[PDB]
Amino acid sequence: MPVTLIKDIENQTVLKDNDAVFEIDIKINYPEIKLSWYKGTEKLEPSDKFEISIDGDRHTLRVKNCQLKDQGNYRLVCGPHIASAKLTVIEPAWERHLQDVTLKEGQTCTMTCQFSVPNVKSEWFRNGRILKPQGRHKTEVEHKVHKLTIADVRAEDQGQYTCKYEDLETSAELRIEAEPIQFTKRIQNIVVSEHQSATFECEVSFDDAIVTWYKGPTELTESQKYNFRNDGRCHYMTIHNVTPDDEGVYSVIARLEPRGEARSTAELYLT
Repeated sequence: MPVTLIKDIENQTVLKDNDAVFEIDIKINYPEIKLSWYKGTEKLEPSDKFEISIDGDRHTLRVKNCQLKDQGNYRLVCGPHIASAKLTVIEPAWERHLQDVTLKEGQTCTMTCQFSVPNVKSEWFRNGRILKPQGRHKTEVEHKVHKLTIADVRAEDQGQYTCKYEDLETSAELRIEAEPIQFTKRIQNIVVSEHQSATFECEVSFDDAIVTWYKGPTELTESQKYNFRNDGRCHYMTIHNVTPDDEGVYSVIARLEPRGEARSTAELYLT
């Protein structure tokens, strides 16, 4: 037989800017027979892009600095034997991007993105500053998936989270919804005798809430008539010298950023 084939070429998948190597081991039994490499119609010749070499039965086509535009079929003819093989080139890139996530405080945050090359080393950033995997924050790479985990999220974790490989970034925002403020003890109706003082009292679920008190639609301010006291979660309004004009519906609105606000209503009566 004119030739004796031992291995043939195989498909090549390489990362962009790397070399690809197609090699065939073939014993040529008659000197006039030569192996030739082709890309489509062109017989390839040694150049800055293509290195062609021979070692005994081993013939090598090296494609230098592979680009996505180099992808396609590479083939050879060696007497009666012909063979073709495919070059695939992968550009490193973020295949699916970081997305915004919104969570309730206390939840576990999981943010993931997917790179085109598995097992690469990446760095995470919070608000532009590099993130170290400490304590509550953990970062991992699982094949192509890059994942940031933050346990027991609090409002202070809200911000920009970025994953970076070399100069390729993907980024998104983590937003945290704080537990809303509530009244743990609503104001309740009060009865006093005329000219006595009357003290409404309430309690909210968090300290240092800002309270505003009302009679009907009217905001009340500190005076000889209305005294206000706030102590941790408790809030009080005392109405001095209660007379019939002081009777009716009163309300309090408690506010604590970023936990919204809450409202409680009660009525004041004379005996």
